[PDB]
Amino acid sequence: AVPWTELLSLQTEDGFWLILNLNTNGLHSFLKQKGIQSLGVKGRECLLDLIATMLVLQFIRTRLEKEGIMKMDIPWAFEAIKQASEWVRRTEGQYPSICPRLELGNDWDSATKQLLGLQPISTVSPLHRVLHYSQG
Amino acid sequence: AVPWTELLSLQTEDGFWLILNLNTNGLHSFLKQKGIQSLGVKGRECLLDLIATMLVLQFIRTRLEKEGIMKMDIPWAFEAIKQASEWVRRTEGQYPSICPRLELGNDWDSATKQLLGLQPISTVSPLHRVLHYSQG
Amino acid sequence: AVPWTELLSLQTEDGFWLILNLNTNGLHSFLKQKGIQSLGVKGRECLLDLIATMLVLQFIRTRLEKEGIMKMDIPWAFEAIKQASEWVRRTEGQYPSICPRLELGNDWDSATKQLLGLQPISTVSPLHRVLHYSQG
Amino acid sequence: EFIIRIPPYHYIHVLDQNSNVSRVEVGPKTYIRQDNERVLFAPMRMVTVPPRHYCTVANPVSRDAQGLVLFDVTGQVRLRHADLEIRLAQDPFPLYPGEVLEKDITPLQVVLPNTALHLKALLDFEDKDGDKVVAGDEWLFEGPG
Amino acid sequence: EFIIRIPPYHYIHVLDQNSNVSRVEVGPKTYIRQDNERVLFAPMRMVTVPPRHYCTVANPVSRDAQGLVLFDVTGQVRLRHADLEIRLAQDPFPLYPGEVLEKDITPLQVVLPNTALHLKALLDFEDKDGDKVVAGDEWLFEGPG
Amino acid sequence: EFIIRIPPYHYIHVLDQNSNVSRVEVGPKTYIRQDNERVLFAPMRM
Repeated sequence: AVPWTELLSLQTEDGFWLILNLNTNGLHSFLKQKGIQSLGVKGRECLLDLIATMLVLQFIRTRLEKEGIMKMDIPWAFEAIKQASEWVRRTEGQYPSICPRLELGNDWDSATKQLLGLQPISTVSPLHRVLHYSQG
Repeated sequence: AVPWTELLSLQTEDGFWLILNLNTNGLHSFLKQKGIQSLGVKGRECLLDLIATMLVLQFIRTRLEKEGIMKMDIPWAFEAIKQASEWVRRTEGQYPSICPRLELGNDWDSATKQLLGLQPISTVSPLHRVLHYSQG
Repeated sequence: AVPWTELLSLQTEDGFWLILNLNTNGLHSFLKQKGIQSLGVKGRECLLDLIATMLVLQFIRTRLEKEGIMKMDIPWAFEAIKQASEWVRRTEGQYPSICPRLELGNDWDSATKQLLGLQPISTVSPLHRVLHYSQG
Repeated sequence: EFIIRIPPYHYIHVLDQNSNVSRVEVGPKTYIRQDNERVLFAPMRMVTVPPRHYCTVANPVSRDAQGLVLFDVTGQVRLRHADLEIRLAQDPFPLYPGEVLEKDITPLQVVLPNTALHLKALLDFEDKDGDKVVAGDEWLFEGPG
Repeated sequence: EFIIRIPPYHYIHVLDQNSNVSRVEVGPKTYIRQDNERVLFAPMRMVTVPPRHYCTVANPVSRDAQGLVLFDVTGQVRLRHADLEIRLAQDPFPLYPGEVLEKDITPLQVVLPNTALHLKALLDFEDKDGDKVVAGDEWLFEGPG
Repeated sequence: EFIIRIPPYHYIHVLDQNSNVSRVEVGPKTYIRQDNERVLFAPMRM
């Protein structure tokens, strides 16, 4: 019973991304420590929009695969998922091996599952305060 | 008295796949450990859709054979089963011996029966927490 | 007072097969142990449909011979029994001596009588848990 | 309590409380204990194995080059810890202390004609063929045997 | 309290209250303490490791060039603080005082055909190859082994 | 009962119940018996 139309009300003009239930503040202060400022002002907004769009796509794929049913491109919301996947697959080639170097996982499937909160996070990983600062 | 029309409401655009009654979260965190990220972003979504479609076909074959009646292709849902079997038999040749290497069984008949939950799971197998994490 | 029309409602499109009152789960986990996966994905579905059709024919012959009256081919259901017998007599030649090697009996008459449950099962035979797992 | 009569083909275990050392007493014999000593349990049967059957005993006794049971200096028996050993048909052996019978009397399996067994080497060994079978190898044991 | 009977393949730890020094007592033995001394706990099993398994013990004992346990002058044992040591299949060793068993008996993992392991050097070392593996290097351990 | 501390210039007698044989234990010593054995009396002066 997640908001579906309310996501498309917040759909951006190009294809980039409460309705997510995630610590926003805490994630921005986490990425502030890792050195996102050194990628340029233009670069950090592109990277944050990339990570937000991957988070929305992982939320969509989690919503779909509970009923069983870059490759993700219902017929009524197929257009937004198609243009979001095309926005993902273009700007991802600018950043090879960016989820290890930003300390989020192996690849984007490992990163978005940990950031969404359905998969465990190890003690050797510093991603323990992204779900627990919202618990405080 | 399983939902039949509600599956076709969740039928995808190409032929790939509650209505399943299975730990989704837990299965994704199980496959995250085995190294599905190293198959490419495009590859892991294709593999997850393959496993979900095989799970739906095994659920259908279990529903049919309780009344007695790749080879699976009622007349009213024959079209969806036909296109799902044709989607299975095309992309399966990309993955030879993938259920041993992903630690799910000998072949897909051994894998989907254990993942569905009607057949026993040995102690030498790590598939014990896919039915019991949903029990916790 | 068995369901007769309800079987024809579950009649498949080619001639292959509660209404049977048999442990489905348990029989599939029994045949999983014996190595049905090594016959190919296509092969195991053909073999399971063969065994289900032989089970339906043995149930029909048991229903008939209580009143006294491959060779089995009432006039109102003669068409389905005829096409089922023709489906049996074609694909049986692919499998010579398959009921000993799958540990079900000497031939199909010995196998379906034990699997249906009207004839005794020896202690030297592993077919004791196909009627008693349904009793537990 | 003091009087112990072991039936033919039975055994017990008795605890030397001066040494904390146990051992097995077998035979069609009467047994008389001392005041320190303590028989652990009522006399159980020396387990026997028919032909075309086997069993596996965890923690087997180290035997010598002739099969004589090796002991410690302190009276205790030389086991081989955390192993198994598959026993075939023979006389009704007893179980020395510190041995668990995991597999019961189970039949040796028969493979039919036109059927084979998939066998995996769990641990490295050296087969009767002469091959250094590294752990992880796969096997085809075919035949009607 | 004074009477201590250690079963075969067990151990305890006893505290010399004149020295504040503890040590391990093993064997199928009876133990008699003194009035200063204090046995810490009820006798636990010397932990054993089957084949194709391992365990890791935090703070390992410093052993010599022949594997003899090195002691302090004050009766205490020479540990190696804050390390680990991975133990493979062997006789049921005891745990000297100041040792914690972190990893249990866990199986050695098998890698399948057409599959490999991603391995990272946590700390600098020198492998059996001859290479000075600096910390942070990456590895491909491939094979069906 | 198991712990026997013989003072200097004392003795006891202990009964081997496996043999029905007794003997004397002397000295400024501590004595530890077995389970069969039984010290007969409290330690008296030599």
